[PDB]
Amino acid sequence: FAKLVRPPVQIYGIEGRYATALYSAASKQNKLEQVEKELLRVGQILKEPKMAASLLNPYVKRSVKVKSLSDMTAKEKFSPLTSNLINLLAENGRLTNTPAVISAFSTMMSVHRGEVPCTVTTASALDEATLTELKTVLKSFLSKGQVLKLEVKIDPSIMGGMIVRIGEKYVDMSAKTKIQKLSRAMRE
Amino acid sequence: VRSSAGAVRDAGGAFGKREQAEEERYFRARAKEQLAALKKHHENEIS
Amino acid sequence: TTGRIVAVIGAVVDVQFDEGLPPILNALEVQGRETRLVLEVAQHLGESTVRTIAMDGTEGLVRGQKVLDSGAPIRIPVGPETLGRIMNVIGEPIDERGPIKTKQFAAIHAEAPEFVEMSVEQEILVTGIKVVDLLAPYAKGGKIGLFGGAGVGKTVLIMELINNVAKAHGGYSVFAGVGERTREGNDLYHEMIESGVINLKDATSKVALVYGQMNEPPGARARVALTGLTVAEYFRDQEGQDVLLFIDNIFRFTQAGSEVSALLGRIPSAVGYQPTLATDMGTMQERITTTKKGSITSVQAIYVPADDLTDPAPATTFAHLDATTVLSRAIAELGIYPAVDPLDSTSRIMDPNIVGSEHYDVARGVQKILQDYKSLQDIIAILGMDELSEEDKLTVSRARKIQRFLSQPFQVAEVFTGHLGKLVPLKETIKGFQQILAGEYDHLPEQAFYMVGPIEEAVAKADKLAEEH
Amino acid sequence: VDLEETGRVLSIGDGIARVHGLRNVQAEEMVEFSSGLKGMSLNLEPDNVGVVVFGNDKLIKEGDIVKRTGAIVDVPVGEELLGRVVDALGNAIDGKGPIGSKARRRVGLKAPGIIPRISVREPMQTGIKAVDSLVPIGRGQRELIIGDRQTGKTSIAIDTIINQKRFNDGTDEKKKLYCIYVAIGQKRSTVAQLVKRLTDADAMKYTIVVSATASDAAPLQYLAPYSGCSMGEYFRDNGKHALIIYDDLSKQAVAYRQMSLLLRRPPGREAYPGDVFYLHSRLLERAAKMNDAFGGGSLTALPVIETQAGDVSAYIPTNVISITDGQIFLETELFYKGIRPAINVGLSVSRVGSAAQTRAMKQVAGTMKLELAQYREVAAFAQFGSDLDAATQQLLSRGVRLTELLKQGQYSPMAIEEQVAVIYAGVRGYLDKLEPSKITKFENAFLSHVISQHQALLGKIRTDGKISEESDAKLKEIVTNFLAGF
Amino acid sequence: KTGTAEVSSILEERILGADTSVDLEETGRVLSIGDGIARVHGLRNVQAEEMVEFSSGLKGMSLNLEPDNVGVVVFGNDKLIKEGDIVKRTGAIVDVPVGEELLGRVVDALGNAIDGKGPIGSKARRRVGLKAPGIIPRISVREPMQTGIKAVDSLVPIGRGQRELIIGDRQTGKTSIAIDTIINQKRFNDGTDEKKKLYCIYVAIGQKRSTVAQLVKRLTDADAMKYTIVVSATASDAAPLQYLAPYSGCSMGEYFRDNGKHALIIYDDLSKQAVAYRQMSLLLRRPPGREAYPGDVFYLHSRLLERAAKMNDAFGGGSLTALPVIETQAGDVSAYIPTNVISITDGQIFLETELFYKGIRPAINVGLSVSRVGSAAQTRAMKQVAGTMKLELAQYREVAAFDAATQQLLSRGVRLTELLKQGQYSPMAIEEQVAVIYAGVRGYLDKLEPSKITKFENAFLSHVISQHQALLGKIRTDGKISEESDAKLKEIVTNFLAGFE
Repeated sequence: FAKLVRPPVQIYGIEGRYATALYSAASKQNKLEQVEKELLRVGQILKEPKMAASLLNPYVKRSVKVKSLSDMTAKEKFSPLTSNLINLLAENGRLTNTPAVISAFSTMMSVHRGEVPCTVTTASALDEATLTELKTVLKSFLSKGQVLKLEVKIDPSIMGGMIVRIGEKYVDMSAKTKIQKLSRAMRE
Repeated sequence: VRSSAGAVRDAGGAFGKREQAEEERYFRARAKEQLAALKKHHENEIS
Repeated sequence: TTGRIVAVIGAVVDVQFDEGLPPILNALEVQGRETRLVLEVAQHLGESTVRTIAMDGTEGLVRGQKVLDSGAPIRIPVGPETLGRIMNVIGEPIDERGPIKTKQFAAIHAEAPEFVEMSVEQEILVTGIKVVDLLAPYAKGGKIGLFGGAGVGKTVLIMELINNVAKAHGGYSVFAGVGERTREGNDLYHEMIESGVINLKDATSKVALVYGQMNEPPGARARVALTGLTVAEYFRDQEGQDVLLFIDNIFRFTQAGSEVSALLGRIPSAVGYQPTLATDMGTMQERITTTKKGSITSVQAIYVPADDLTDPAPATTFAHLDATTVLSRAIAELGIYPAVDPLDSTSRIMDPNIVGSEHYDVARGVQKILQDYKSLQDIIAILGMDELSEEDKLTVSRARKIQRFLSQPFQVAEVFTGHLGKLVPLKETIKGFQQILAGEYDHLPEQAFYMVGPIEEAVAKADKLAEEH
Repeated sequence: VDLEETGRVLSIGDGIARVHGLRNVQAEEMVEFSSGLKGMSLNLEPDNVGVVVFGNDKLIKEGDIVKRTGAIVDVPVGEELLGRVVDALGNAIDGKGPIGSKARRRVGLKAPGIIPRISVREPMQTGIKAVDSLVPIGRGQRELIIGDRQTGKTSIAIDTIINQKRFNDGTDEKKKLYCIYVAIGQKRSTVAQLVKRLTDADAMKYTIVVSATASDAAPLQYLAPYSGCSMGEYFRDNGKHALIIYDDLSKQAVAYRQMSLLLRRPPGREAYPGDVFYLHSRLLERAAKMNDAFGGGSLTALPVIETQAGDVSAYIPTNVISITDGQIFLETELFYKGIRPAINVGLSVSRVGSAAQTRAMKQVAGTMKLELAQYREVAAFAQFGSDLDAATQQLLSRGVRLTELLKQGQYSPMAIEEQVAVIYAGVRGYLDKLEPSKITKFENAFLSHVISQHQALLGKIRTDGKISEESDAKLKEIVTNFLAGF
Repeated sequence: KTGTAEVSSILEERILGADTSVDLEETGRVLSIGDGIARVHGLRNVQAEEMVEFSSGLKGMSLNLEPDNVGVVVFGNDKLIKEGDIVKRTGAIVDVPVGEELLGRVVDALGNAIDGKGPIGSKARRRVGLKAPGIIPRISVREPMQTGIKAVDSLVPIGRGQRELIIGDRQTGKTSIAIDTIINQKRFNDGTDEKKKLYCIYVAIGQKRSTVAQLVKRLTDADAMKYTIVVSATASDAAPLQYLAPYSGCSMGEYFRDNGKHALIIYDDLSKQAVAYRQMSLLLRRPPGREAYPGDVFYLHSRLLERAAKMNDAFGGGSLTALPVIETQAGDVSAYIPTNVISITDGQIFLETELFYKGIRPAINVGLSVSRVGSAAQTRAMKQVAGTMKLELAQYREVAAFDAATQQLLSRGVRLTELLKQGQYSPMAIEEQVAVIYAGVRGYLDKLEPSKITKFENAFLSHVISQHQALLGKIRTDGKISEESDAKLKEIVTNFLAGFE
């Protein structure tokens, strides 16, 4: 019944439980960046095609899976929480779904780093100078810790306007939407 | 569906109870008849 | 390998074995249990631990209990040599006599009779039974289903028929108390001791004891089907003797596989049974019978618990029952003893090409007459014998007499039925049938025909009544 | 590893075959396992395919690498099995060996369309009096057969076959036809008797063996509908009139039920899923005649219906009725009341139609059925019997005479024209004075008298198919001699 | 399956390697605290069906088992349970103190008194894990048992070690039936024959506190409760509790009867046991069945019923007797409990609450009871009387709904059935029963109107006792067919009836 260190971000799923556990594990010693780099590296280290094949090999023993995993983790000189977490996830068979947990923990550590979401879309993409200007425009809406991580986008499907997702805020100035409202009016 | 022969008697409710009881009454009448006839026949065979 | 207790609510257990899962029908013993606990590998789930059919009480086990992997079904000796004691399907002689070791020992999972190599004829296995001969004479080595209920005479008529035939089995024989009472087990032991067809100390065992009792859980109580099939195969070849087989009861047995299906998570049938519970039971019915080197005059009890005539269990029962023994528990309620469902049971030896034209025709006319009896019974219930027509009151008396002549009190029944058994002769039965067709007791009371043997014996009984009147 | 046309057993139990691999393998194919077990999968999971153990796969341990042979259900075609006992797996039935049938017809047989259908006109060889009388079966008909335990259903079938096998042994140019009838869910003793009698009744002369044993694989039970469909289509597209007998039918229903149940597919009512419509009608709707374009063959079908305590509302029966172009209601109590044939006649019905009805036999039945209904109309009154209205009494006697004639003989097919003649004599009122208990033996003896003497007039009517008033009178007089002289 | 510890609750100590210290044999944290469905962190080395003791003293019955998580049973009202709680698994098959010090002491299955009569004085703790008797161990038993009601001993003779099954539904005097048996079982237990002196067992499942106190007042008033064991599973009896209460009776019967006690157990109703076990399985989310009830209740209830053995010479010579009483739903013979008992019982009793609806109190469902045991455990004198009485009552029933001679027969049989009746809570010795049996076999008042016979029967019992109480004890001790006592009975019958008018 561990009062596991919930990262600034909370996740869900088996990936979510793993992410909370890893947030507790790293936050114990706060190795968020360190084990984070470790995990970024492991994302390919295990992505060794033969490694994935053996893990995906149903005719491969889960015990043997954990054994080869321990060999490869010592090969990475795995961090203690990281190594025993790798062992535990292999025991769960989470090796099948390990990358998702890695991504979730990444989101958790990024939000720990104040990962303010943002997504900039419009009738298209636009000027980079205008891009910085709109980033500043959102910044006043943005808050403390809110660091501009925007998702720029070009969308001619958007008849017009600008679809600005920011954290939770979704500012879709879309003149396609304006057109929809206008048609609604044109009926009446 | 179908209806059985003696379907009520098959069910045997109060109607079937009456069936049983009237069987008792009439068959007992006939039984006393057969028994008396047999007593008469025994009387006849006595001589 | 060797399985190790992993995680299970009881017998539904995948035991951690270092290598993979053994082949099908694998039954392995639990190393580290209180007794020899053989568990049957049954779920090819892989995982080096197969959810296995454990027939024993799982209590006391600790997770990690490393068990002895065998890899196949139980092997115990068979043949007429094992006759004389009472042994388990695992071979455990529960006759308090230690291993009654025989020669022919093998596993139980096997195939059915061949598509070209079995027996292809039917010989009326007559026993002189009043009702059975009267209408539904049996035949040699067929699938005869004993449609009776619980406490419904199935064991009572079973005692009568055992007394009748079992003392003189064609060869050796076998009897299974499949979910029979433990009290019935001890009583049947005393009865076999007093029966001689199988003798406890003496080697008069023309019979074989077997128990699948109700206090024995399904894991065994549901499992003895293959044991019986193998024993029948032995009597076909290994015991190699003209054998009738007793096995009771299968309702709780097929129901036992049903209860097992839940642990299997197997789909509930209409009665919640395993979806393939029928598959096995029909296949169970296909294993060992009359063949070229095969012969099983096995008696099959068709338990209709809860008197559910159309039970899905009764459905599968009728599905392969080459011979039908339809009890009329209503008749017994009417005091019938015999009490079968007359116009209901089917038997091939009741045919003009088989029973002869005379006997089959007589039986069919009897069925028609009884059908009229039922029909007009309600008709009377409306009116009564006041309107009893000449053809009708005659029909009424005749049908009452037929019902009376149908039953007989046996000597084993004479324990309760008082009247000792009457060894009904077939010709005597047909003769009484013809005489009743004539009306052999028109001036007499039919009550003499009730619980009676020969029709002449009934005439005597009626004269005795004339005395007692 | 293989992931296109070979899988590896992932996790199983009770033959629940879902293997890893053969993802690119085609759907609905009977392929060999790692134990070589030629078997079919349907439940193609995203990760695997649910494969049905085509029988018992005890020779297949877990992890087995099943090679998806890409082989769909293909079963032989051609009349080589007519008379030969074979099993659907290319095996024999009675151990009757190679029928001399070589080919195998893929499961890809569809039912005929309206154009591919042919108008049915064949008066069926029924060998049961009322069977041909009230309503025979058309060229490729579709009539249900409602029955219960040991109900004589197979016995009615034997009467039909005995009427059929003669021309199956015979050559009548319009009667040239193919025969195949299932003994599905059959005990070993039952099937042995079936083969032995087919020999004895000479039905093993022109009949292609169909049956599902009690030990028959549930997948085998399922394919048996398709098996019979392809087998019939063989001679049907070969222009030969063919016959199917889904006997039984409910067993394969429970079979596929257990199948999908293991598959964890949705149960449906009584655990019966929609395939009772889909899979079952998939073969059922083909009960027709292949067009002259489709060969001119006729695809008769004789499904067997188990009346589970008269489970009239069976979803099985439910689909059947909505599909039934005919049904066989049986008054089994009548057999229990001695009347075997136990005809549930007012209950019996047939929607196939009279385009296959002998206008002579049709003329006979037109009055016979009306009289039967009228008797049935007040047959309740017969109970009291007394003071019977003279019209009512006469209607009853006609019905009483028919009841005398109502019975039937097991494995005793007869000439249809013979029954036509008997009913004609009744229509003459020529049976009004025969005591019903003896009127049966009477009709039988008159039948013998004709089959000796009026056998000439019998063939005259038969080949004639036209009731010459003079030929009618000649038969009438032959019968009058036989009966007055009976 | 839901990864129970896939949360950092254990996974944190897993990745941090901090979990190693957990007691992983017979203790630990709660792998799942919820609904009393207990999964324990570790204790995988615990025995199966073993005992679990929470750190809060609460008892746990671990039946289901994940690898270390489990399905254990909250033996109590756990409104105070906590997450990750510690259950020190006792690792034992359930046992509790046994001994006739309980006979006359009202404790629970675990030996827990509710009436304030003190701690369990019963001697030794017995694990209820009792299997079936052996073929050598078991043999035929036909000794009489305490019936004490006219028709009860008459047609369904009470066998010493016979397992009854008495069909009678809600408010059918089933409790009244048990009380009548006890009053009958009193004078037998109130006897010097240690075989007759029965330190026996009787219970009514779902006996709420009021029901319990009333039954206690009755049983102590009977003072046979002194030689009796009576536990009343009140309205809060736990599903494990009520569930193993029959198993408690099983262990207790092994104790006394297997030590040769000719003793009887009366537990009902196993239908409520089905409700409790199903409540568990629902909490267990286990696969349900008919009425959601498990189909394996067959072998589970067989563990009690199917082991029916009257202690033979190998089992001490006493009797491990049972007296089930069935309760129809709506005459629902095919009810899961009902069909099962039908599918289970080899012999069973049936009461006609419709005759109780007709007003008869008592009202046993004539014929509907089954005595395959037969008269072998009744007086051979009672056996002889019953030989006639069976046909007499049958004919009385056979044409009950009205020859004149047949009318005479029907009048006699109806009057006899009226005579056989008994009051409310009036069980006694079978001596006066056999007396009235001789009266009926002589038809000693068949001319007295049943309404006249209504009091004439009482007057007959009275004048016989005042006339032949000595001859009563004579026929009693002798048991056999006493022609001398028979003639004394004829005389005293002329006295009682003829002198009654």
